[PDB]
Amino acid sequence: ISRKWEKKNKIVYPPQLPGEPRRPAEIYHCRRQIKYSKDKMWYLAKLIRGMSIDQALAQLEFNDKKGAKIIKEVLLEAQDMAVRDHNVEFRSNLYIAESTSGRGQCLKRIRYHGRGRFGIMEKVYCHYFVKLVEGPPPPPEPPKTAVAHAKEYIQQLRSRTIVHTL
Amino acid sequence: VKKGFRAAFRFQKELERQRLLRCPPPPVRRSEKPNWDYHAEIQAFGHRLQENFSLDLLKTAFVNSCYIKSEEAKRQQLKSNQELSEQGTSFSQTCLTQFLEDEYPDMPTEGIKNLVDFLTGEEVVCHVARNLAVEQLTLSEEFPVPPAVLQQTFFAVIGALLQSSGPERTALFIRDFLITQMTGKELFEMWKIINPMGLLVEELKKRNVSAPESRLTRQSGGTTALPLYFVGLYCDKKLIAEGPGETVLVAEEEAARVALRKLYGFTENRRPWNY
Amino acid sequence: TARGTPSRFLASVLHNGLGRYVQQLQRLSFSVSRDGASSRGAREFVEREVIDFARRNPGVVIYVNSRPCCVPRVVAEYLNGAVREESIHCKSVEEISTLVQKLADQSGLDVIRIRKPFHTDNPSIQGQWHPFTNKPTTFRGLRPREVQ
Amino acid sequence: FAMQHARKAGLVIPPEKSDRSIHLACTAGIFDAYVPPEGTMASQVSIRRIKDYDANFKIKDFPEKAKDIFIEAHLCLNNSDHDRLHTLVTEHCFPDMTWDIKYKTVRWSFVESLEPSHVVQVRCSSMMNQGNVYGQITVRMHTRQTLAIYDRFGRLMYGQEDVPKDVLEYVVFEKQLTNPYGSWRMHTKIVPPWAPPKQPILKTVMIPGPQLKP
Amino acid sequence: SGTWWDEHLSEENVPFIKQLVSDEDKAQLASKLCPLKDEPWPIHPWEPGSFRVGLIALKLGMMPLWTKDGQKHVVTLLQVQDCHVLKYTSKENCNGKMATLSVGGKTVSRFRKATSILEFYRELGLPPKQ
Amino acid sequence: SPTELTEMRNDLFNKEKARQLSLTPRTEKIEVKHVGKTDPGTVFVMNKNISTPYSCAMHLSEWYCRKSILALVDGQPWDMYKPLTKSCEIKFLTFKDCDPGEVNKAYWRSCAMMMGCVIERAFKDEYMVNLVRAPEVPVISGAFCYDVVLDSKLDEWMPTKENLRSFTKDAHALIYKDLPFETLEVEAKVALEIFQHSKYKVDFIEEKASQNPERIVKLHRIGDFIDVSEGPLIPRTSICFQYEVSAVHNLQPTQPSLIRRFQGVSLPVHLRAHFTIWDKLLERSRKMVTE
Amino acid sequence: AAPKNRRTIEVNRCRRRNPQKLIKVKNNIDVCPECGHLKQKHVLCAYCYEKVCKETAEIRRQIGKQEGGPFKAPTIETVVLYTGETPSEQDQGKRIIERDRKRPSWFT
Amino acid sequence: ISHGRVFRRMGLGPESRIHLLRNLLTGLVRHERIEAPWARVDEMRGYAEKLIDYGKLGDTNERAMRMADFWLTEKDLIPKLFQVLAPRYKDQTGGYTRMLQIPNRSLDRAKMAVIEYKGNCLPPLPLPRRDSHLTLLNQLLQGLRQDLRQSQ
RNA sequence: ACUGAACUCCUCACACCCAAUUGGACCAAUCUAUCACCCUAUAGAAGAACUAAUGUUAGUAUAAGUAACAUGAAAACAUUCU
Ligand SMILES: [Mg+2]
Ligand SMILES: [Mg+2]
Ligand SMILES: [Mg+2]
Ligand SMILES: [Mg+2]
Ligand SMILES: [Mg+2]
Ligand SMILES: [Mg+2]
Ligand SMILES: [Mg+2]
Ligand SMILES: [Mg+2]
Ligand SMILES: [Mg+2]
Ligand SMILES: [Mg+2]
Ligand SMILES: [Mg+2]
Ligand SMILES: [Mg+2]
Ligand SMILES: [Mg+2]
Ligand SMILES: [Zn+2]
Repeated sequence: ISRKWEKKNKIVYPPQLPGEPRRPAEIYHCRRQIKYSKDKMWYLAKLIRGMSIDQALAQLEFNDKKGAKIIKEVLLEAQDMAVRDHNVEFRSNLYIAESTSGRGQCLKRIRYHGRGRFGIMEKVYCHYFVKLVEGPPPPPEPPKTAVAHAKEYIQQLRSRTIVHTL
Repeated sequence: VKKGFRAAFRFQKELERQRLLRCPPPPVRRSEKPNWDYHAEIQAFGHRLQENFSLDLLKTAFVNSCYIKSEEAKRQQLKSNQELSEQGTSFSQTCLTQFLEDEYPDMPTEGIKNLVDFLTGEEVVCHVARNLAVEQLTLSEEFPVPPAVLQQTFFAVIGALLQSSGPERTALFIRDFLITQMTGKELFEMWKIINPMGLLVEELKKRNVSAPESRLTRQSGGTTALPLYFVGLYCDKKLIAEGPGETVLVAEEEAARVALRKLYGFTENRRPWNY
Repeated sequence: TARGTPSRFLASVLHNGLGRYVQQLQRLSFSVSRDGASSRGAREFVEREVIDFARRNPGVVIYVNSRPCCVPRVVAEYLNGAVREESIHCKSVEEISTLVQKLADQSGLDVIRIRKPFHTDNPSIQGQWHPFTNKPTTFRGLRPREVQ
Repeated sequence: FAMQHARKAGLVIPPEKSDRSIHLACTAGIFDAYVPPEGTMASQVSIRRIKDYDANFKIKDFPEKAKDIFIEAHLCLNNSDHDRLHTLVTEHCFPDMTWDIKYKTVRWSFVESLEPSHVVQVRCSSMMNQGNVYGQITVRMHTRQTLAIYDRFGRLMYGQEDVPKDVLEYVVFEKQLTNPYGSWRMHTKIVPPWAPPKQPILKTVMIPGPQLKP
Repeated sequence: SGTWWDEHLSEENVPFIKQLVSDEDKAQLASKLCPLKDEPWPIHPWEPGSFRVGLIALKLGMMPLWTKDGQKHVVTLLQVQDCHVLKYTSKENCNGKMATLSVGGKTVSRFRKATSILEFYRELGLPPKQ
Repeated sequence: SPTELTEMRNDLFNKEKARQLSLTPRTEKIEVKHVGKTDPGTVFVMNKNISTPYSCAMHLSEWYCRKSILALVDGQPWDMYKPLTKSCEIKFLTFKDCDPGEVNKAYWRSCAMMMGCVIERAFKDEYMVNLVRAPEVPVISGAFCYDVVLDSKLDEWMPTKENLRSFTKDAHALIYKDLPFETLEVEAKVALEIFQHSKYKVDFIEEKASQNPERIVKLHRIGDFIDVSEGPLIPRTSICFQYEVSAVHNLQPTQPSLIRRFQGVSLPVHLRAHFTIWDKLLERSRKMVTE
Repeated sequence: AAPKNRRTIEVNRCRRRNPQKLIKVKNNIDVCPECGHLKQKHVLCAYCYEKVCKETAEIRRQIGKQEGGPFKAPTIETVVLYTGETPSEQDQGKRIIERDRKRPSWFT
Repeated sequence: ISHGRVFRRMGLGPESRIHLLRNLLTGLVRHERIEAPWARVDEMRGYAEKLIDYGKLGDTNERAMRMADFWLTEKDLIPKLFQVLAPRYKDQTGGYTRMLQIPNRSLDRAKMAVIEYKGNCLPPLPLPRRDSHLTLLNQLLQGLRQDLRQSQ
């Protein structure tokens, strides 16, 4: 097995100078051996990635699913964690950056089919990972406009050159 | 475990290689790295670029004033290179201006000196010196060394070379190396300009001719999003330059640039530098 | 493979051709040992040719470690700092001499595919071709089928 | 709930009886706290009782080593040298000193000492402590120091390294006399109420009220 | 976000919105009853090969029919509520085989419509259509 | 120059506020208690001159930060970016409450504020502007007004529809930048030195200084533009969704001092309007206000 | 029927990542003024609904012990009474039940 | 295909659908409140409406007596029906019940809805209240109402 | 007259394009003998090398998150109802 995700919180950056950019404090948290399929909550992870936490609390708790109850209790327990012993000023002015899922220690059993044949039934356990970062969330990159289309094509016609020649 | 340790040995070399690529350490001076002798390196370096003179003049050039501050600081807890760099950059400026104006009498003193300031700049001089291993011999406080400090050490070597060999050998050195970097870039790549047609009409009045007029000679794709115009500048119904461009304005200023090159004699088809 | 390997346009280090030529090999660092049967080629090479190699090339600097090593190595860095190590394990003195000679000959840039076998700094004389080089103009500057 | 859960779970065990006993190096708590003001015979007996266990013992020079141990023990917190701090600091004083500083560094410089550190009283243990005895000393300290704690990401939690500020503390030391290798080590602080509070934290906080159910 | 009109107003104001908007529709329809009092376009008589604009109606059911000979004929009903004209084109902005007009169906609520389509009806003068 | 005059005001406003938070001590603390039907019992340990109610709401939940427009400090409104200077009771309120009238009045002043900003910045640059104030009107007025006086050469001329549409798209651009209302408490001697030129702002400041016993007056800045307001204002510009000028009218003492006054209508994002109900509100605002 | 080639990961990845298989974010949430938490618009406040449900169960507990068994439902109205209240002249004829608590403000 | 069909399917036939519905409103009449799936109660509304509508006729109507005798098997609420619920709405004609959606059930995540007769005795639910009239939009709508009243 | 090859010529280097089958020049990893000592040399020995047997064992994908499975209803969760 591997448990590096807990060790990611143990790092300590050196002291920062007065005249330098304020760093956004990151923080990690996860839950282990949940009873839910890896690909199922990965949809939920695809929803929340790229928004605010309190706005994210609204979506999943109304989402009629079992995983949401499992990945909400990991969220606000990371919220009060980050403020109590990681020096986070606002419990709301932060944004999740990396939310993923992964397989866990599975368990194999037998399902009884007809005519004596057997089917190996795999029970699914998973590990859910979440990363938090302070500051407001970044805005979504809007679709590239016609000016971006035009300039990129003119840059292509300007960047090209003769080939197989002097 | 299956027997054998040869495979496990080379695997550790592969592990540390990946650990190097993942989290490489910061770079350091070659003096800090092993297999280094100071006196033998400047001597071997002097033979590389074909120069021979006293080590007292060499060491005084490579030594900076900043390292002396850290040297005496660590001593509590010798000779700078200001004079050598001063005479070095002084002779370089006069010598570069000499060969350039002898080859191009039409270039004015303003633009010809900006080119000399560019070749003697930081990005050009340090790039030549970085690719000549001057960074390994120079010693300072912080690493990577600043460009201004490395620039001072380069001209300091020119100063020590001037005092020992002479102007003719120092002339051959700065002439050969620096001009070869100038071969690539044309005039208005390093020497940017504003109002080229305004400067053109100013120069043409010095040369005693009339005010030219810009006229599109050929056209293509005008209404299309890819306009194309061949603008030519004529005076007394006689042409001097023709310049393409996106729009009429881009073709006009380009045609003004084309005349400025041939007026000062910096055409791409001019006589290369002899040796 | 060309596509799997990177590539480059041909170029020399700071235009070493026009001006005074400089041997672009900066340093050689030999790693030999007082023992190990594989080091017979390197040690005998150190005896005979490394002396004459230094007399032939005063510019290049040479270092020899002479420490315990199961395999001898030879490290070579150039003016640009490009380090290139090659294994001289179980090699004859004649091969090592030709190997060190070509190392002295080559420059400090990684051996990869070349996009083309030459490089021209001023390729254009008489003006490079544009579509309007080989066609005439029109009286009064008129496009086809245009009155004024 | 430990005994009740052991009953209901069924993890019955006998009492752990063994010839071995857990040997300590510091008594938990204190014997007598000096009630400070708003600003004796037992002391001399406790002083000379320490001399009966170690005749080569002085009082006039103790405040010197007390301040010497003070600045170097806190310099070890900056360097995070736990090995030296353990031999210089008791096992009751270690958690309260080194627990909350996890996930953060610390900076502590000593400017000077306005007033000299002065012994306040000396107290001593009885014989009924695992067949051992432990003495204690109290020392007032009035100096000026700087404090600046940076979190995991290197931003100051509070305090500035440049400005010092006056401070008053009543340090408590203790030593194991049964063995000879025992040495004086910081034990606890009296932290009286009448003393003023330290500087607040630049960051703002809240509290969650009583979570009222339906 | 996305919301609707009925959310953010009081219960006493909802009937005010209903009767006012309905009276606006009746006022717009009542004004456009007589186009002759306004300016009409030039009228021309029918010629061979010409055509006539159709219309839109509303089917409300079916019923039977009988003739003078007693023979039965099933027949539908098609009702026309408002059916106003909406646009005119030339056979040369359209560049088609023939010029085109536009015709509307029945009036519906002005609330469930698009802004670009709604302002088109405002300058037109009539209420929206199906 | 009118442009250099604007940066001159902004510089002095930076001089004034810099004196304020530099004068107040450092590491100050105050215990502000929360009051309201929602989440009572909480008390926040906040700063005296750098903390704000918007920061307090962000500790609690961003849902209030998006919904909070003002706050009640001991029974009187408060601007979301103005720092509370003592321990007190705090309660945030929104548009949908039992008595949101004070929030509307702040919006009435807010929408009345930057209407004066865009019109006097839009000016056709040689013309001058000698704006007077943003007159206070009740909620039943149906439109926010802003009085102004103008040169005499264009006295007979009134702005056309295309001139109105120009101001609307400009105002739509201002809100898109999400300008926050930076407020400040200043002295009458200070505020008169900012608006020493425009006489109509001079005597308006003496009027406020006369109404105030201590003569202290509050000030609100719209980016480069600055203006006085009687009551608090909304936190951000972006929360007003649709915003446009209705008409213009010009009041009988015209020749001694022309009284022009524009008129518009708008509403927040929390309750957006439909095209139809929005249209009947336009022709309501196009009419004249009696006052 | 049976497969014939292993579905690659890139085509498997594209199938499960298309927008319809993903859940659609909804801008249809607002704060409940009564409880302070969130609630869908067409749905009632879950907190206050649980408050009403559990209290009504306790009122159902009260009439149960009073009636004392099944098939004891009377044929008259009923009115709840809390501490600090007496029967009014209107509900004097209506059935009344005692209860030990304070009058909630949300309840009329 | 289905077009214009007002009824929907509940379970294992006509025998099943009304019988479980019958047990549902049978419990509604005694509690005057019930929580249940949305589609089930959506059908029960029309049944409860016609039930009390004919309950106004009184116990003298032998027809309605046999009907309520069938609808209710406990037999105790039928006297309660004619004597309590019918006088409760003898003046009120239509719209007897209020129906709002509630959150889903715990385990199966099925949509649920609550029913209750108006003027009930037990405490009400937190219904969705319309926004206050003191809002600016309501005041603007209140504004021109006087303008039109002043003009006309 | 042109286009046009691993044919031919040209600068340099050449043992470096046939199935089965035969002969040769080298060699990975391993143990031992002896050197060596950030991993190698000279010899011998062998359970001495796997892109393939509807191969064996184990792990994980594809089919697929598909086929398939489940709790009569109400509520005080006491009881009542189908
Ligand atoms: Mg299988
Ligand atoms: Mg069914
Ligand atoms: Mg050959
Ligand atoms: Mg064959
Ligand atoms: Mg080998
Ligand atoms: Mg084998
Ligand atoms: Mg294998
Ligand atoms: Mg098979
Ligand atoms: Mg097959
Ligand atoms: Mg196989
Ligand atoms: Mg399928
Ligand atoms: Mg099925
Ligand atoms: Mg079944
Ligand atoms: Zn609520």
